[PDB]
Amino acid sequence: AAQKSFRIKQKMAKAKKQNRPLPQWIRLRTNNTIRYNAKRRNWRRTKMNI
Amino acid sequence: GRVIRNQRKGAGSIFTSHTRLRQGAAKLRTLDYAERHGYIRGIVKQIVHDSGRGAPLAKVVFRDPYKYRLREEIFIANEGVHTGQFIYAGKKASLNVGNV
Amino acid sequence: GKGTPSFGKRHNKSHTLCNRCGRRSFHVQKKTCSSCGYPAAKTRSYNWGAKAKRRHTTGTGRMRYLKHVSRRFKNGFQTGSASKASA
Amino acid sequence: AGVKAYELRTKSKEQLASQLVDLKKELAELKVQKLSRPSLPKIKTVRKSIACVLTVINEQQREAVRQLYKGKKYQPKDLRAKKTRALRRALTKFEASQVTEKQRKKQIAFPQRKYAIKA
Amino acid sequence: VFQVSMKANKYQIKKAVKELYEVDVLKVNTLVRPNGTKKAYVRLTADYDALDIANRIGYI
RNA sequence: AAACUUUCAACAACGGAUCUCUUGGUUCUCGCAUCGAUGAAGAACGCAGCGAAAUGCGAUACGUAAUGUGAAUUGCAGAAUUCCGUGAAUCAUCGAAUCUUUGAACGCACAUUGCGCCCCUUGGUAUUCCAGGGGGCAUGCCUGUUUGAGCGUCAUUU
RNA sequence: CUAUCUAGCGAAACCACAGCCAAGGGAACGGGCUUGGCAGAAUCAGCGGGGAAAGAAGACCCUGUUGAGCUUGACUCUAGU
RNA sequence: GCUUGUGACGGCCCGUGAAAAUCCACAGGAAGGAAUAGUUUUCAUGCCAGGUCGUACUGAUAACCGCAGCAGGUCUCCAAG
RNA sequence: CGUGGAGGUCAGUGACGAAGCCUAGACCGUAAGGUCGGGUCGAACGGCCUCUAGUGCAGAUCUUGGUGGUAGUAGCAAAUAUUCAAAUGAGAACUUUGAAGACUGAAGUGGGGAAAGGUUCCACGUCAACAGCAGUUGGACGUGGGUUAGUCGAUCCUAAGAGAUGGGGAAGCUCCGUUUCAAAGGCCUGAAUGCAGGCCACCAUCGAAAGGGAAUCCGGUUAAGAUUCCGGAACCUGGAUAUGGAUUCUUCACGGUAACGUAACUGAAUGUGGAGACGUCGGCGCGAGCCCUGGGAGGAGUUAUCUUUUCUUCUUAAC
RNA sequence: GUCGAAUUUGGGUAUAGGGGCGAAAGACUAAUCGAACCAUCUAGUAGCUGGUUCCUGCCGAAGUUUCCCUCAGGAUAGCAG
RNA sequence: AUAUUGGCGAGAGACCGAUAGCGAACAAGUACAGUGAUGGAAAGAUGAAAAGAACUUUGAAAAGAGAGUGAAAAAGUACGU
RNA sequence: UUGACCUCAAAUCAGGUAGGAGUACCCGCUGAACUUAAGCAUAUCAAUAAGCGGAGGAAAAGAAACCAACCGGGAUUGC
Ligand SMILES: NC[C@@H]1O[C@H](O[C@H]2[C@@H](O)[C@H](O[C@@H]3[C@@H](O)[C@H](N)C[C@H](N)[C@H]3O[C@H]3O[C@H](CO)[C@@H](O)[C@H](O)[C@H]3N)O[C@@H]2CO)[C@H](N)[C@@H](O)[C@@H]1O
Ligand SMILES: NC[C@@H]1O[C@H](O[C@H]2[C@@H](O)[C@H](O[C@@H]3[C@@H](O)[C@H](N)C[C@H](N)[C@H]3O[C@H]3O[C@H](CO)[C@@H](O)[C@H](O)[C@H]3N)O[C@@H]2CO)[C@H](N)[C@@H](O)[C@@H]1O
Ligand SMILES: NC[C@@H]1O[C@H](O[C@H]2[C@@H](O)[C@H](O[C@@H]3[C@@H](O)[C@H](N)C[C@H](N)[C@H]3O[C@H]3O[C@H](CO)[C@@H](O)[C@H](O)[C@H]3N)O[C@@H]2CO)[C@H](N)[C@@H](O)[C@@H]1O
Ligand SMILES: NC[C@@H]1O[C@H](O[C@H]2[C@@H](O)[C@H](O[C@@H]3[C@@H](O)[C@H](N)C[C@H](N)[C@H]3O[C@H]3O[C@H](CO)[C@@H](O)[C@H](O)[C@H]3N)O[C@@H]2CO)[C@H](N)[C@@H](O)[C@@H]1O
Ligand SMILES: NC[C@@H]1O[C@H](O[C@H]2[C@@H](O)[C@H](O[C@@H]3[C@@H](O)[C@H](N)C[C@H](N)[C@H]3O[C@H]3O[C@H](CO)[C@@H](O)[C@H](O)[C@H]3N)O[C@@H]2CO)[C@H](N)[C@@H](O)[C@@H]1O
Ligand SMILES: NC[C@@H]1O[C@H](O[C@H]2[C@@H](O)[C@H](O[C@@H]3[C@@H](O)[C@H](N)C[C@H](N)[C@H]3O[C@H]3O[C@H](CO)[C@@H](O)[C@H](O)[C@H]3N)O[C@@H]2CO)[C@H](N)[C@@H](O)[C@@H]1O
Ligand SMILES: [Mg+2]
Ligand SMILES: [Mg+2]
Ligand SMILES: [Mg+2]
Ligand SMILES: [Mg+2]
Ligand SMILES: [Mg+2]
Ligand SMILES: [Mg+2]
Ligand SMILES: [Mg+2]
Ligand SMILES: [Mg+2]
Ligand SMILES: [Mg+2]
Ligand SMILES: [Mg+2]
Ligand SMILES: [Mg+2]
Ligand SMILES: [Mg+2]
Ligand SMILES: [Mg+2]
Ligand SMILES: [Mg+2]
Ligand SMILES: [Mg+2]
Ligand SMILES: [Mg+2]
Ligand SMILES: [Mg+2]
Ligand SMILES: [Mg+2]
Ligand SMILES: [Mg+2]
Ligand SMILES: [Mg+2]
Ligand SMILES: [Mg+2]
Ligand SMILES: [Mg+2]
Ligand SMILES: [Mg+2]
Ligand SMILES: [Mg+2]
Ligand SMILES: [Mg+2]
Ligand SMILES: [Mg+2]
Ligand SMILES: [Mg+2]
Ligand SMILES: [Mg+2]
Ligand SMILES: [Mg+2]
Ligand SMILES: [Mg+2]
Ligand SMILES: [Mg+2]
Ligand SMILES: [Mg+2]
Ligand SMILES: [Mg+2]
Ligand SMILES: [Mg+2]
Ligand SMILES: [Mg+2]
Ligand SMILES: [Mg+2]
Ligand SMILES: [Mg+2]
Ligand SMILES: [Mg+2]
Ligand SMILES: [Mg+2]
Ligand SMILES: [Mg+2]
Ligand SMILES: [Mg+2]
Ligand SMILES: [Mg+2]
Ligand SMILES: [Mg+2]
Ligand SMILES: [Mg+2]
Ligand SMILES: [Mg+2]
Ligand SMILES: [Mg+2]
Ligand SMILES: [Mg+2]
Ligand SMILES: [Mg+2]
Ligand SMILES: [Mg+2]
Ligand SMILES: [Mg+2]
Ligand SMILES: [Mg+2]
Ligand SMILES: [Mg+2]
Ligand SMILES: [Mg+2]
Ligand SMILES: [Mg+2]
Ligand SMILES: [Mg+2]
Ligand SMILES: [Mg+2]
Ligand SMILES: [Mg+2]
Ligand SMILES: [Mg+2]
Ligand SMILES: [Mg+2]
Ligand SMILES: [Mg+2]
Ligand SMILES: [Mg+2]
Ligand SMILES: [Mg+2]
Ligand SMILES: [Mg+2]
Ligand SMILES: [Mg+2]
Ligand SMILES: [Mg+2]
Ligand SMILES: [Mg+2]
Ligand SMILES: [Mg+2]
Ligand SMILES: [Mg+2]
Ligand SMILES: [Mg+2]
Ligand SMILES: [Mg+2]
Ligand SMILES: [Mg+2]
Ligand SMILES: [Mg+2]
Ligand SMILES: [Mg+2]
Ligand SMILES: [Mg+2]
Ligand SMILES: [Mg+2]
Ligand SMILES: [Mg+2]
Ligand SMILES: [Mg+2]
Ligand SMILES: [Mg+2]
Ligand SMILES: [Mg+2]
Ligand SMILES: [Mg+2]
Ligand SMILES: [Mg+2]
Ligand SMILES: [Mg+2]
Ligand SMILES: [Mg+2]
Ligand SMILES: [Mg+2]
Ligand SMILES: [Mg+2]
Ligand SMILES: [Mg+2]
Ligand SMILES: [Mg+2]
Ligand SMILES: [Mg+2]
Ligand SMILES: [Mg+2]
Ligand SMILES: [Mg+2]
Ligand SMILES: [Mg+2]
Ligand SMILES: [Mg+2]
Ligand SMILES: [Mg+2]
Ligand SMILES: [Mg+2]
Ligand SMILES: [Mg+2]
Ligand SMILES: [Mg+2]
Ligand SMILES: [Mg+2]
Ligand SMILES: [Mg+2]
Ligand SMILES: [Mg+2]
Ligand SMILES: [Mg+2]
Ligand SMILES: [Mg+2]
Ligand SMILES: [Mg+2]
Ligand SMILES: [Mg+2]
Ligand SMILES: [Mg+2]
Ligand SMILES: [Mg+2]
Ligand SMILES: [Mg+2]
Ligand SMILES: [Mg+2]
Ligand SMILES: [Mg+2]
Ligand SMILES: [Mg+2]
Ligand SMILES: [Mg+2]
Ligand SMILES: [Mg+2]
Ligand SMILES: [Mg+2]
Ligand SMILES: [Mg+2]
Ligand SMILES: [Mg+2]
Ligand SMILES: [Mg+2]
Ligand SMILES: [Mg+2]
Ligand SMILES: [Mg+2]
Ligand SMILES: [Mg+2]
Ligand SMILES: [Mg+2]
Ligand SMILES: [Mg+2]
Ligand SMILES: [Mg+2]
Ligand SMILES: [Mg+2]
Ligand SMILES: [Mg+2]
Ligand SMILES: [Mg+2]
Ligand SMILES: [Mg+2]
Ligand SMILES: [Mg+2]
Ligand SMILES: [Mg+2]
Ligand SMILES: [Mg+2]
Ligand SMILES: [Mg+2]
Ligand SMILES: [Mg+2]
Ligand SMILES: [Mg+2]
Ligand SMILES: [Mg+2]
Ligand SMILES: [Mg+2]
Ligand SMILES: [Mg+2]
Ligand SMILES: [Mg+2]
Ligand SMILES: [Mg+2]
Ligand SMILES: [Mg+2]
Ligand SMILES: [Mg+2]
Ligand SMILES: [Mg+2]
Ligand SMILES: [Mg+2]
Ligand SMILES: [Mg+2]
Ligand SMILES: [Mg+2]
Ligand SMILES: [Mg+2]
Ligand SMILES: [Mg+2]
Ligand SMILES: [Mg+2]
Ligand SMILES: [Mg+2]
Ligand SMILES: [Mg+2]
Ligand SMILES: [Mg+2]
Ligand SMILES: [Mg+2]
Ligand SMILES: [Mg+2]
Ligand SMILES: [Mg+2]
Ligand SMILES: [Mg+2]
Ligand SMILES: [Mg+2]
Ligand SMILES: [Mg+2]
Ligand SMILES: [Mg+2]
Ligand SMILES: [Mg+2]
Ligand SMILES: [Mg+2]
Ligand SMILES: [Mg+2]
Ligand SMILES: [Mg+2]
Ligand SMILES: [Mg+2]
Ligand SMILES: [Mg+2]
Ligand SMILES: [Mg+2]
Ligand SMILES: [Mg+2]
Ligand SMILES: [Mg+2]
Ligand SMILES: [Mg+2]
Ligand SMILES: [Mg+2]
Ligand SMILES: [Mg+2]
Ligand SMILES: [Mg+2]
Ligand SMILES: [Mg+2]
Ligand SMILES: [Mg+2]
Ligand SMILES: [Mg+2]
Ligand SMILES: [Mg+2]
Ligand SMILES: [Mg+2]
Ligand SMILES: [Mg+2]
Ligand SMILES: [Mg+2]
Ligand SMILES: [Mg+2]
Ligand SMILES: [Mg+2]
Ligand SMILES: [Zn+2]
Repeated sequence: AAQKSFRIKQKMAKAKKQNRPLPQWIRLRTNNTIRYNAKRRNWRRTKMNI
Repeated sequence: GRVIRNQRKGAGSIFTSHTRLRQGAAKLRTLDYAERHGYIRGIVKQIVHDSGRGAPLAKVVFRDPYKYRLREEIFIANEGVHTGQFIYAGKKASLNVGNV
Repeated sequence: GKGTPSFGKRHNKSHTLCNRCGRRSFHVQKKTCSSCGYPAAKTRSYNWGAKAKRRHTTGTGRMRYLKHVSRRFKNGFQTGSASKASA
Repeated sequence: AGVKAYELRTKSKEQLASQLVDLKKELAELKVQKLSRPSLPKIKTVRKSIACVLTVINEQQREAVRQLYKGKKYQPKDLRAKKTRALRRALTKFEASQVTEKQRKKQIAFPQRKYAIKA
Repeated sequence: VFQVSMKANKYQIKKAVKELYEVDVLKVNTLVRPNGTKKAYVRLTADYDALDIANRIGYI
């Protein structure tokens, strides 16, 4: 939030890196369930809570 | 029932005294060898107003008997005490306004 | 305007992240974590809270040490190396 | 590929020190080519090798420090029994063994008698 | 421009930048990228060419 | 008479009942006795040639060593496939290590990647100042040690 | 500016079954029962007579050996004193 | 003329209107102090270095709160004819 | 009569088709129900004798899940307003550009920040979903790029306030307390480091991105960062410190009546003084920027007619 | 309505559920206040509403007696299988 | 000798059969809600095997129509019945 | 003057130990009300729930200041 505490920039940095679509190749794997990333996030929809 | 207003005051909280801008506490000089036997001299350096107190305070310097330093005291000005006057303090001290 | 208008005023956070438990339960003004209890010595738990318990108990975590203790007990807490087959 | 555990154990410390440094040189240079190419699976074996080199160098110095303390009463807590908190404060086989002089004679005067009953 | 240990201050950078690539480092400015990795802007003094030493490390 | 509506059939929709599946749950029994200041439980952030999870791990980071095993791993790639071999492997086993930032959590803090002090060592003229590296400084208590305090107190003074 | 008509988008209330009357008797004010009036597809804009319309297990009232806020020389206690 | 800063002042109170870090100064006279020399680093000039975290963008009839791209709510600076 | 399971038995049925399901098809039973054909189906299932229950639904404003009529209906009408053409595209009332018409009218629909969000910023790709019409556009989707400081903040200080410590309560989780009924230390010097000097000593710490406070400016630069980068010019703290200059034979400066002046001009313990450092209102003087404005030197608009015209450039940083 | 003060307001900070806080409305204490929100005791008790799942065959009632802090409930006798 | 809804390792049942059985047979104490304590889901089944529909054709495209695979497409990742 | 003693301190003195987690069972402390009584106060719920301190693999109890009153019996625990 503007001038931000490091811990929160760090916590931010995390959730940024883990918002991605599934890698396409995860769905070729033998015995594979996952079709899509079900934990995907968005700034408009769900808020992080710091 | 509820807890009536006059009970809530002993818990402090809202009802504590508003002390910020006050001068120090108004206290005499400590009772020591000086005042108990002879007297002592000090200048009332300024009188001045103490917040929430309607009785002006007089700030009296003294010289430390047992060390070389200045020691300031906070006295309640006695009506006719005045900046620059010499306050005398002790059993041997004279009988005059401002003296203890 | 006890409703929608008064909601627009909420920018301050009663709690930030609790160093110990990682929730946002750490009361900024109270300087005590709501969920975990930091910085009390003990960790917060209640018997009427049995669901809260099974959220935080052992094995909900990584067990980084404890998990291996059983194998190490299974055989004698072995000192030393392994002798191979040799010839 | 890369390094091997037994081969390293023969080489001297000061060689291992240099072993590392040119592995770091390589692994570093790997990460350069790595981003100019459609991946680079090769870099795995060198960063694993660095672990092995560093495991051995550790094995030596720990064993060496193990020697310097051999036989002494007080050894670094690093190198001690481990086992269990509760365990390692249990009485020693010696301490549990002790018996009052009154009893050691009673444990001699009339110690348990093996017997049987026929017919 | 180098990715750097998040644990490495501007001294450690300059010392290790000199030691590894054998160059004089004028000044060092470090930020932390959005992803949580430190980026260092390491300026080489006039005595060297940064593009040379760049593809002396083999990127160009 | 159409349209429309209603009822029935057929096919098509809608929806997921029913049937059959079951690496799950549930309950009974049997055996065993091992968490932590040697840093646990739990947390945070990281770690893969290409991963967001789950799982595993800790800058030696889906693992390093040891032991067994005897050729795979497999989504594509890659390899050295280093196969009569100290040797494949997301294998089994585990006795050796590593183990970031934490946490009873230990120099002090902690909505801060904030701030002191000691020791060793390296570089910048360098006992002092700056910097890199390495190891350090919590509490109560016990036993011991060394150093102290008290006209509480016995001797010696000379 | 709506409403209205159109393209596109597209909810909710409510719903035993339903929906024309007069009288009769009837739980003493019927859409249905009985006797009469009658009775012709499919519909649009309006309307506020009815649907004892919708909204919410009536708050009034009584009942309950059901409460709670409150008061007091009710019953029984109690911190302080 | 507008905004704004400063100089000199007048009035108001049974209201008389923060603290600490920090910095310079004075009184004092402990002390060191020269001749073929010893003095001063509050005068000039010259040498080297300064770590760590934050730094994007919205700040609102769309980027915060109010289930939402909600006619609501949310502190402040600049201000032309 | 019927359902899940259990012992026994038909050496029961079945991939040549079990179970289920669908049948305005058949038969049996008063009935619960039973049986058969046909279709669809894919791996199990039934008769009799017994055992056993989480054993039969239409309702409970029942539970969960799914679906209707209402109904292409209520609606999609606040915030003055749109129009022509091109480009792009399979596709344009909605995208881009041009033109025209307008609005907010600086107490703004302008230019920045605080809390808060957390990549929304920027660029390329791109339209299934979302943007209650649309979408070639997007704060969406996909892939990447991006936030550089000794001087701006934090960090330091203390505020209300919070909080360890000797301690005293409380069965205890814990309570009180912040200088208190405590043996509460950490500086500068010499002799490379201990003893001898010696002063001084009521007192952890947390608590302000609007309070206090060491110190930077202009110009240029990106798709996206800048008081941070680049170019130039500075300053502050911290070290080192040499030369110049100053002072002394009257050792620790000279001058002025004095207010005070000078490039410097020794100063321990200790004491003290000052700046930090502060309310509110009212006018009055002065400055800066803005406003208005003349000459002149450029550029621009209008010019049937009129206007020595209307608009616009003429700037100056901290140090 | 008020608009230079009992003015409006940011942030920091303090008071917590029989408690707080209240220029007093039982007001406010996170859309919650004549006792907050969360979990547990708890499947709280209910003489009171509501519901209570297959078929056939035979028999077949009571609203009365007495007692009851009994009158919407029981005990009791009667009717019934 | 006795206790044992925990820990570790086992063997079982006239138990439950995806609205059942633990809340969770699944990236389940997860997604999500709340300032907070806490609250807390949904969701198993193509086929023996992807053989996951080459190719032609209409279409801006999503797709349709041929045509192929297969025991079956009356199994086409909207997948057993 | 010098040497012990008692008491009481300090040290980053030399060696250690306590904390926290778990909590089905176990030893204690503390401690309800819903509820039943067809009302309700004792009583009941219950020496229970919640709260607190301490363990082990079991804990605890135990070799009798016991039980009995018998011709006596003989640590404790459990059925
Ligand atoms: N309660 C605050 C009290 O302030 C007192 O302090 C008094 C003074 O020491 C202090 O004076 C400050 C001075 O410290 C500071 N360094 C300079 C400042 N100008 C002075 O301020 C004071 O004097 C000036 C001039 O007379 C006035 O304009 C101003 O209103 C006044 N507060 O201000 C106070 C008088 O107003 C004492 N420290 C003590 O009694 C107490 O802390
Ligand atoms: N966001 C922090 C807090 O999370 C709380 O809830 C969190 C928990 O339920 C859960 O967090 C668990 C945590 O319980 C458990 N003890 C450890 C575990 N690793 C955490 O996991 C979480 O963290 C990861 C990593 O950032 C995230 O991907 C994700 O939020 C979640 N899986 O994830 C939730 C994330 O919101 C509350 N919602 C709230 O107090 C606050 O938002
Ligand atoms: N001082 C207590 C002793 O600390 C010892 O531990 C020593 C180290 O192992 C320990 O190091 C910690 C480490 O645990 C941790 N995981 C990483 C951390 N940076 C280190 O921290 C150490 O240095 C940092 C420097 O910033 C200090 O801030 C910190 O106070 C200090 N403990 O810190 C101690 C030295 O300061 C032992 N654990 C033990 O004997 C005892 O607890
Ligand atoms: N005070 C001396 C004079 O101050 C004048 O300026 C002063 C005034 O403008 C103004 O002073 C006002 C005064 O006007 C008015 N009549 C009285 C008021 N108390 C003063 O205020 C002053 O004193 C109060 C303490 O009383 C402080 O708290 C306050 O900060 C200070 N400004 O504040 C300035 C500083 O005191 C001029 N500088 C000059 O005429 C002269 O120096
Ligand atoms: N806004 C900035 C101002 O611009 C002004 O700029 C004016 C001058 O530069 C210049 O003045 C010229 C004059 O030199 C020349 N001899 C003739 C010319 N017509 C004048 O211009 C004139 O413009 C119009 C007349 O059309 C008048 O309204 C205006 O007052 C007058 N200056 O034309 C400008 C018109 O305003 C002034 N320089 C000065 O006030 C200031 O810089
Ligand atoms: N059209 C040529 C290619 O078809 C490919 O797709 C092939 C199939 O995957 C696709 O199958 C579709 C299916 O997607 C969709 N859900 C509908 C239907 N089940 C299938 O339909 C297909 O099979 C049926 C049966 O024989 C044919 O009659 C029909 O023509 C054909 N399109 O039909 C295509 C064959 O005609 C790819 N889409 C692409 O490579 C390209 O479009
Ligand atoms: Mg899944
Ligand atoms: Mg969340
Ligand atoms: Mg009360
Ligand atoms: Mg006070
Ligand atoms: Mg809300
Ligand atoms: Mg805030
Ligand atoms: Mg608060
Ligand atoms: Mg408190
Ligand atoms: Mg702590
Ligand atoms: Mg459990
Ligand atoms: Mg488990
Ligand atoms: Mg498990
Ligand atoms: Mg490990
Ligand atoms: Mg920085
Ligand atoms: Mg990046
Ligand atoms: Mg009809
Ligand atoms: Mg099957
Ligand atoms: Mg691999
Ligand atoms: Mg890549
Ligand atoms: Mg993980
Ligand atoms: Mg994996
Ligand atoms: Mg392969
Ligand atoms: Mg292959
Ligand atoms: Mg393995
Ligand atoms: Mg291992
Ligand atoms: Mg560790
Ligand atoms: Mg740590
Ligand atoms: Mg710490
Ligand atoms: Mg160090
Ligand atoms: Mg200790
Ligand atoms: Mg209408
Ligand atoms: Mg229409
Ligand atoms: Mg609507
Ligand atoms: Mg609704
Ligand atoms: Mg309605
Ligand atoms: Mg009706
Ligand atoms: Mg009539
Ligand atoms: Mg009638
Ligand atoms: Mg009538
Ligand atoms: Mg009628
Ligand atoms: Mg009716
Ligand atoms: Mg009819
Ligand atoms: Mg009839
Ligand atoms: Mg009729
Ligand atoms: Mg009639
Ligand atoms: Mg009507
Ligand atoms: Mg109606
Ligand atoms: Mg209503
Ligand atoms: Mg209503
Ligand atoms: Mg009612
Ligand atoms: Mg009601
Ligand atoms: Mg009412
Ligand atoms: Mg009544
Ligand atoms: Mg009654
Ligand atoms: Mg009552
Ligand atoms: Mg004017
Ligand atoms: Mg005041
Ligand atoms: Mg001064
Ligand atoms: Mg002087
Ligand atoms: Mg910036
Ligand atoms: Mg910015
Ligand atoms: Mg703005
Ligand atoms: Mg809005
Ligand atoms: Mg929002
Ligand atoms: Mg408005
Ligand atoms: Mg608004
Ligand atoms: Mg406002
Ligand atoms: Mg049966
Ligand atoms: Mg059953
Ligand atoms: Mg059977
Ligand atoms: Mg059978
Ligand atoms: Mg057969
Ligand atoms: Mg069947
Ligand atoms: Mg039929
Ligand atoms: Mg058939
Ligand atoms: Mg069919
Ligand atoms: Mg069949
Ligand atoms: Mg099958
Ligand atoms: Mg089969
Ligand atoms: Mg049957
Ligand atoms: Mg049932
Ligand atoms: Mg049913
Ligand atoms: Mg039904
Ligand atoms: Mg029904
Ligand atoms: Mg509907
Ligand atoms: Mg209809
Ligand atoms: Mg439509
Ligand atoms: Mg319409
Ligand atoms: Mg309307
Ligand atoms: Mg409008
Ligand atoms: Mg057009
Ligand atoms: Mg065109
Ligand atoms: Mg438009
Ligand atoms: Mg346009
Ligand atoms: Mg206008
Ligand atoms: Mg303004
Ligand atoms: Mg406004
Ligand atoms: Mg901006
Ligand atoms: Mg954008
Ligand atoms: Mg959208
Ligand atoms: Mg739309
Ligand atoms: Mg569309
Ligand atoms: Mg994007
Ligand atoms: Mg600054
Ligand atoms: Mg501070
Ligand atoms: Mg204080
Ligand atoms: Mg305290
Ligand atoms: Mg005291
Ligand atoms: Mg010493
Ligand atoms: Mg500040
Ligand atoms: Mg910008
Ligand atoms: Mg520059
Ligand atoms: Mg003024
Ligand atoms: Mg300046
Ligand atoms: Mg009025
Ligand atoms: Mg007025
Ligand atoms: Mg206020
Ligand atoms: Mg309570
Ligand atoms: Mg009460
Ligand atoms: Mg109280
Ligand atoms: Mg008020
Ligand atoms: Mg009232
Ligand atoms: Mg609410
Ligand atoms: Mg409320
Ligand atoms: Mg109300
Ligand atoms: Mg009430
Ligand atoms: Mg509440
Ligand atoms: Mg709530
Ligand atoms: Mg019940
Ligand atoms: Mg109960
Ligand atoms: Mg009952
Ligand atoms: Mg009744
Ligand atoms: Mg009676
Ligand atoms: Mg009734
Ligand atoms: Mg009877
Ligand atoms: Mg009979
Ligand atoms: Mg059990
Ligand atoms: Mg349990
Ligand atoms: Mg095994
Ligand atoms: Mg068995
Ligand atoms: Mg299912
Ligand atoms: Mg389920
Ligand atoms: Mg289902
Ligand atoms: Mg079911
Ligand atoms: Mg069942
Ligand atoms: Mg469930
Ligand atoms: Mg999910
Ligand atoms: Mg909740
Ligand atoms: Mg299925
Ligand atoms: Mg399968
Ligand atoms: Mg084509
Ligand atoms: Mg195209
Ligand atoms: Mg075909
Ligand atoms: Mg063929
Ligand atoms: Mg095919
Ligand atoms: Mg074929
Ligand atoms: Mg066949
Ligand atoms: Mg088939
Ligand atoms: Mg099929
Ligand atoms: Mg397919
Ligand atoms: Mg599909
Ligand atoms: Mg379907
Ligand atoms: Mg199907
Ligand atoms: Mg199947
Ligand atoms: Mg020690
Ligand atoms: Mg404990
Ligand atoms: Mg316990
Ligand atoms: Mg009762
Ligand atoms: Mg009762
Ligand atoms: Mg009662
Ligand atoms: Mg009792
Ligand atoms: Mg209990
Ligand atoms: Mg144990
Ligand atoms: Mg046992
Ligand atoms: Mg025992
Ligand atoms: Mg005895
Ligand atoms: Mg016995
Ligand atoms: Zn916590």
